[PDB]
Amino acid sequence: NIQGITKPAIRRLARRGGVKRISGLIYEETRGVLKVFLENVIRDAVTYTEHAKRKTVTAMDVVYALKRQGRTLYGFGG
Amino acid sequence: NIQGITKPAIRRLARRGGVKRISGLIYEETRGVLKVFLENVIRDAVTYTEHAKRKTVTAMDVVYALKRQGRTLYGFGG
Amino acid sequence: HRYRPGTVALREIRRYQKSTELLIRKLPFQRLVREIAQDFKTDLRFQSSAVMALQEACEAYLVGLFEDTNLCAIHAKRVTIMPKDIQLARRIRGE
Amino acid sequence: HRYRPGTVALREIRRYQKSTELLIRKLPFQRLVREIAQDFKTDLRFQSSAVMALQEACEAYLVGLFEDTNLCAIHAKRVTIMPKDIQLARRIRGE
Amino acid sequence: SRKESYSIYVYKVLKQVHPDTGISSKAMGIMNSFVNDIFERIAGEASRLAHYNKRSTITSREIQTAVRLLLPGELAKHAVSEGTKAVTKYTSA
Amino acid sequence: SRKESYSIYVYKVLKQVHPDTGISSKAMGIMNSFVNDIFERIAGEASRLAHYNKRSTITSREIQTAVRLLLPGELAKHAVSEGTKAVTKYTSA
Amino acid sequence: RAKAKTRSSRAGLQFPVGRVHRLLRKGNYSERVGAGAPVYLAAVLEYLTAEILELAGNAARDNKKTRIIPRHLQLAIRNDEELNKLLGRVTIAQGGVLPNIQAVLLP
Amino acid sequence: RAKAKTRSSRAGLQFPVGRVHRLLRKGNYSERVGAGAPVYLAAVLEYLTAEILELAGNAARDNKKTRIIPRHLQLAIRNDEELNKLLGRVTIAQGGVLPNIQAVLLP
DNA sequence: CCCCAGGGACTTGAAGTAATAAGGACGGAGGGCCTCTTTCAACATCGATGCACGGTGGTTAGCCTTGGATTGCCCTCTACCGTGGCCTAAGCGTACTTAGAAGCCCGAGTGACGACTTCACACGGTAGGTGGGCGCGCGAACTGG
DNA sequence: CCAGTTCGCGCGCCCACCTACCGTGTGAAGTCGTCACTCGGGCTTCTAAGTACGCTTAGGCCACGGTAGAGGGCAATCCAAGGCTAACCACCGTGCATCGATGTTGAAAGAGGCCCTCCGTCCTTATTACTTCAAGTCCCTGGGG
Repeated sequence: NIQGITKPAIRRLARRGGVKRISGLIYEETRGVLKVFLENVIRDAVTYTEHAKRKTVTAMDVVYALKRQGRTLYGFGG
Repeated sequence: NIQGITKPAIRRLARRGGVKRISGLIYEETRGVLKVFLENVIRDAVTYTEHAKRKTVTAMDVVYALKRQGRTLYGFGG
Repeated sequence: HRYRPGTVALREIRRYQKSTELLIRKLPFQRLVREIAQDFKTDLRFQSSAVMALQEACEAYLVGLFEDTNLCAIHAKRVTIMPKDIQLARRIRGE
Repeated sequence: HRYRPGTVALREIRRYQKSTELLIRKLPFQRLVREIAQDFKTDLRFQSSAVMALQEACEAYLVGLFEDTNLCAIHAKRVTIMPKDIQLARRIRGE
Repeated sequence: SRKESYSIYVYKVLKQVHPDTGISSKAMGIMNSFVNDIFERIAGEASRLAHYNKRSTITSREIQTAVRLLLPGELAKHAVSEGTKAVTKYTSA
Repeated sequence: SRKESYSIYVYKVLKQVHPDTGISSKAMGIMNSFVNDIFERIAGEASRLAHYNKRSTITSREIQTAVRLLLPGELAKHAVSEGTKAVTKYTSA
Repeated sequence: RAKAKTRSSRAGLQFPVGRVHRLLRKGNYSERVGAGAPVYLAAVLEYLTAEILELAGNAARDNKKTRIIPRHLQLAIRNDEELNKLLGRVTIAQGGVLPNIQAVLLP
Repeated sequence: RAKAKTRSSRAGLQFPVGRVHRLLRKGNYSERVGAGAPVYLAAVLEYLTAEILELAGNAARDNKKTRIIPRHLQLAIRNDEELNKLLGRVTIAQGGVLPNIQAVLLP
């Protein structure tokens, strides 16, 4: 499923970042980087979920998880 | 007063940073960076002092200024 | 008519920097979330808005990284970002 | 006897990386502290330990910057740090 | 279940500065998060300031001091002015 | 004026792990800052958890989740074990 | 009795003074909250929202649009030196980025 | 009555449970504090202190020293990934840095 | 620079749907009262911050010779670009199934609280241990030949 | 390597002063006991989260020839470091004068807990106009000649 972040998708993200040319090895590095980031955020969001005695991760939980990692998110209710 | 940060002193700091060879333009650059850095910390530490209606900046005041800027300092009472 | 290598690249920057839609396919991202979440707790559900919140953060984070990575590449008098550039960006940020 | 350029420099790194004393002259540094603080409020006094705290943070902070600057410098296949390297390092740190 | 927000207040202020400009539901969500976000910093910072001085009451002084620490440059100057003007009028009802 | 600190407790812990090793007054100060720092983080994070879950009581659950959130990797695992063991013994007096 | 006059109206503010006061008491910030604290706090939030909103509405007019969407807010925050510094570490959902191309990549 | 037995001893801890409880109740963290919270919190804090000290004492021993100084603490903290991550943005006064020379600069 | 052209911006004309204006409700502000206490201000007390002076070297400021670092030219080649072909499934419609999110009700297990008490802790005090200045000879990495 | 040396540095020789152990009072931590009340548990219902399963473009995956950016080699030129000197002032140590950190105490300015009253703000609805997509036109920058 990690391959679902397709090569064209990674290219499009880089273009938004102002990247003009992309080396052929970048795609594998980005996938690895994304894996690390996602694990951290999801870990915290799931941790909050267990504390709330809930079985469904809510957007607010993610927002809280993002705040503690210094990646405050605006737009999902706080 | 900024000239008191002499060339050897700036060099020694760079040596601690693992720098092997240093360009002649670093000394002027470093002074500017330090001044900015110092202004922010002193600004906050002085601000704390004025709120307490005190006339002497204490060690605690400096540590707090550092904490809120993400530079927690250990060894001086917090 | 054939555009010279690089001409189309500048056009994509302008188009994607002008647009705001999410650029990673939704379903692939959703499948990714569920596989990762499985390792922490089984049969974990996610509000549709929860997945959206993750994607917004993830894209913004990656955009931020590619921007910093580019500066590193440009710094080395290159225009191509390479794995060594990403590593540097991450190292400086403290990751 | 004349050591070739670089031999003594590496010797200084090892010596200074093992030691912990403060490397900026104390009096000149204090005057700077007082001079900068003078612009915000007059007749401002400073506890002696307060000046030491500022000095420790500044030296520690500056050393940290030089380490990241070096990584940027190496990235450009150079061994000499230059102002553009500090600028790059600081930009990436978000300052 | 009724869930409090700043929506009504955000809309009033918008109509004062830009009478003909609206706001999308998404943008409203952003504004609520922003107001709460700044609110936490101000309220949270005032607490440490209050705590440092062994005081149990947070007064306008702490808010003023907290504001000076957080708002950068001219933002602080104008924000402090606005609060003081408002509070002054308030004490005279 | 008496100034509270964790010095005695820091010394006790040191004497268990290194009976023949001392610590300087400066190093002792470091530990005090450390203890307070970790305390604040846990206590501050614990407050958010309670507030997020609309519970006015801070209990074992909040600290347990707080530790799982703050402490990285195995530090949390072992710390959580220690806390659980201590509470269990305490509840049985 | 006399007609009830809201604390918000006495201070000439649009933000809810009473709610902020209750929120401070129930926000676990301090044991007590002075009568001047909520008024001052409310005015500051109002001013800042006005500032951000004012700059964002202007950006909207430049784009010939009459309704604010996340895009306009991102422009306002990143295009303003003072507000950008305050909101450095914030991610605006559906905001996109500022048009910025490194000079070395241009033809 | 019976001899006063500290809550720390009842839980087998060296850290002051009684003191931690007072700090929680008066630290503006929550309205109420559960009976296990100060105990639980104190136990975690004690364990973490032990961890650093254990690693620091080892570093001290390696230098033929009998007193831990800030230098030794820096070595212990930076050499442990987990402790380093937890205390990443912390500066130890009089700590110095880890001996580290970039490979490309070596002769 | 030109001709030919390939893409995006601009400008109506139809849909449509989210903004939003308008009405009913309740619980959350607001006025009002009596009440507990936090804190301004007064006055008091002494530590420690500022200032000064005389040395006393250690450490800087500046210069000279230098050879190794920088960098610009050059080739070169091979690692991505852009276009095309071609197939897969993501986006969405529509619908159904149902797990648990969320809520209402309840009590008893829980913590706030007060009164009282006592010994764990911190401040003053004492006396040795650890380690730094002084001083020296041993470990060996480096560099001109 | 040969050969010489500078640096690094470990090992003492004291002294000394930084810290471990000791003596004392107390205030806050411990215990009993009362009582208010929070949230874990039982039960219920509706949402939307998952699921299925079809369609239809639309975009991803592969191939392919090429081209320009990345990269290695070379040389000149140039500029920070090693070594030398004269000299500056950072710091030790002492000493004093005096501000304000710091503490205490009175009482009143302030904020609370509770209570009755009112209306501001939120849920709900219906209606737009501003947005949105499609097409058609026009500007304009781009690349081989």
